[PDB]
Amino acid sequence: MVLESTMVCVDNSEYMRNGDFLPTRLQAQQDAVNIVCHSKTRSNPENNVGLITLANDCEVLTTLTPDTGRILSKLHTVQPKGKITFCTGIRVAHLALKHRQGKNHKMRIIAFVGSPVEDNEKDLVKLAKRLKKEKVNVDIINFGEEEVNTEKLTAFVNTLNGKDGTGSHLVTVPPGPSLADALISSPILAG
Amino acid sequence: DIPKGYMDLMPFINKAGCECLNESDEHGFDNCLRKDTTFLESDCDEQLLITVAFNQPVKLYSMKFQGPDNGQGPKYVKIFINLPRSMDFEEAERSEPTQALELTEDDIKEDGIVPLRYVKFQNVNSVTIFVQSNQGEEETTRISYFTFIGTPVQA
Amino acid sequence: LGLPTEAYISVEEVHDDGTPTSKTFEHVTSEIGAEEAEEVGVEHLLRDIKDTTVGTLSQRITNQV
Amino acid sequence: VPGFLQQSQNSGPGQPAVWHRLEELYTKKLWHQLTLQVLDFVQDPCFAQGDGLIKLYENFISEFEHRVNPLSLVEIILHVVRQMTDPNVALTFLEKTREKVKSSDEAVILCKTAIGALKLNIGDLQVTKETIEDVEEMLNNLPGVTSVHSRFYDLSSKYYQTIGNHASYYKDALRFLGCVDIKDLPVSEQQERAFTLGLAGLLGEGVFNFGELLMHPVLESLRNTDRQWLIDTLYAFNSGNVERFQTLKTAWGQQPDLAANEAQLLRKIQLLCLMEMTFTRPANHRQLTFEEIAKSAKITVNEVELLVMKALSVGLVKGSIDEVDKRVHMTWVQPRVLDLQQIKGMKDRLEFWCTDVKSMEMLVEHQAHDILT
Repeated sequence: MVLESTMVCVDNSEYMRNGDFLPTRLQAQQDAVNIVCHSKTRSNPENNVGLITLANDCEVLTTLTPDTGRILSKLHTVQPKGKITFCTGIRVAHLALKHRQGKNHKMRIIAFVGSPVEDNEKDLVKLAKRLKKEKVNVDIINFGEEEVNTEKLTAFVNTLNGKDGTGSHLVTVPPGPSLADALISSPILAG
Repeated sequence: DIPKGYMDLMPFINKAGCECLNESDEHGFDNCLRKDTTFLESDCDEQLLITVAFNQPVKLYSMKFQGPDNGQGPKYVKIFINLPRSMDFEEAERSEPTQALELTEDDIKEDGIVPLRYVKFQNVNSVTIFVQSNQGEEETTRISYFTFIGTPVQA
Repeated sequence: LGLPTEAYISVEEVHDDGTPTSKTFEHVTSEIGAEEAEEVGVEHLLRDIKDTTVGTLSQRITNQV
Repeated sequence: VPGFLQQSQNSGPGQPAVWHRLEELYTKKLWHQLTLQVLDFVQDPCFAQGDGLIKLYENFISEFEHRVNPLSLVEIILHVVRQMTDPNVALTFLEKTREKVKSSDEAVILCKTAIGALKLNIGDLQVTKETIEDVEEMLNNLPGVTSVHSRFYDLSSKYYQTIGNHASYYKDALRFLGCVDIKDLPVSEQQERAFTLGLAGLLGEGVFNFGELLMHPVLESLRNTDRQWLIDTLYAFNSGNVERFQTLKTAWGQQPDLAANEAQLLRKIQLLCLMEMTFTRPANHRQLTFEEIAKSAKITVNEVELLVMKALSVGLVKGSIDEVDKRVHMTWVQPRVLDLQQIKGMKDRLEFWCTDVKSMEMLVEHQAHDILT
């Protein structure tokens, strides 16, 4: 219904090395990106999807492509053997969106954070201000570690959602039943 | 209006390339595009960045960049052309424009047509306008009507 | 004077025998050379007052300078 | 499984907090934080003699993870093996662990070097050397790990109770000190490491000048307090000065490893003295008479032939000897560290060179201005 290019941000840090979800936290985020990409593509057949990792560097394994299968395959063989670096990841994703094919696509990224973001609140707020400056609908989802929706993420979203901003919904996942329906009830209805 | 031998470039505008940054959701990009009292307003600060692409390459002569009389009309505009990638405000401030423009007050009125350096706009594919400041130095800027006067290169 | 291009290749060594880790691009000798049917294009775009492949004395002294 | 932890929540320093953290981490199925916590736990000041229950616990952790990086697991295994202290069962444990984790990571390398380190104490050669060879031969495309190379240091450096590992040992110990970029080692341990590095450098047959040893922070930073005789020895050696009385002072300063090789040391320093000569005359007078070597190296003029003989043979210098006039022509290719004042002097020499070149380019241009056009 809405033209959009989404840069999903998968996590493969060492803090994804968790069993909070039954098989593996990484596997839970894997089918999370699978279902979210399926929903975005079937919602609008000309939408764009791309893949960004966040472990120790921000690889851009898959860029904006309407195809889903290739991003799904690249999602596998991810090997969560790193440490997250959130700020650089969102920077890379934002400029990747800046390189989007169609300019009518509303900018939006999907970010899967499963580790406590080690940063300073000042850089988070300045980055949120910059992202709001470019009219980008970042979407952040907290996974893994128990400090779910940290004050860092809260400030980041709120500054980015300054007075009903883009809709950077700070959804929370339970440490236990992180089932797909719990991963789609809030976002598909509203990010 | 418009000088003899030219035309309004509205039908040549490709909606797939149009993209405006820092716009309030209530005041859409089409408001400045359309010739109505409806206006485009920036949401974050006075700076704005609007990129318009065309179906076919076109040559520009003059622009009608007009807003309201409350001082929130633009005053300093950097025009870039044929941008291969979306434009960033930091670079747009840093980058040297194809043409810098100090919009005097008379430009903002309804009869305000701003001539452009026709030499540098002979192969325009997409034109990006970086509004750096407004007349009244408000926290936001309004654009009542924006368009382009020129002729197609007849691709 | 002499900088048409510079080639580097990454190597796998920390920094030296007894130093911390790094990446340390290594310089490689670079030349400029053309095959046939490409030398002809270069020659044709050239042929200003330049060239004179036969090295006369004046050009040789210029080369010394 | 949590029942074993609960019934064993005692028997540990500060047991309530740490063991309850273990309980909550296990019951939440948290793994990486649990791995870090158990690593810190086995790294606590204690003996952790509850070896059986901790090996059972890591068995459960390693069986349920099936994804946790083998690095943390194998570090835990190394700590527990150092705790249990018995050779054959430890060997079997390491084989079981390496079979458990067969990822291309530095896990098999870590287990192999642990095996070799434990097998240095018994059967120094017939099992350990080939393990070293295997480790070095398939140690590729992981330079930045900087821990597995530290353990390769452990293997090769602890392999130094031989004759050949006197220059090779020095090289590999230096490779270690480079590999472990941050010091983060106790002052006494670094003191011992610098001591054995100095001993290896002095006794290394293939080590002649080899600066960056004195410039290495690990040595100069913490040898200035005690056993300064070794520092003075290194200064004299890399400075070429024979320094007879002080060099003897250190020769009986540390009777082991120095009395039994003093002659070699003398040989070495004599050769180093020769370097100083070819380094103290900047080609203005490359011809040096045998009297200069005899007086400086405190040797009889009959042995200067043999001294220069050895120096040329080993590849240090590339001169020749005119015995009839008692001189030696010197074109040597052994450089050294350059003593920032010396760097300034060499920069001044380069200034002279560049100003000559510039002046004469100006001359040629002015003269040929007619034909340069």
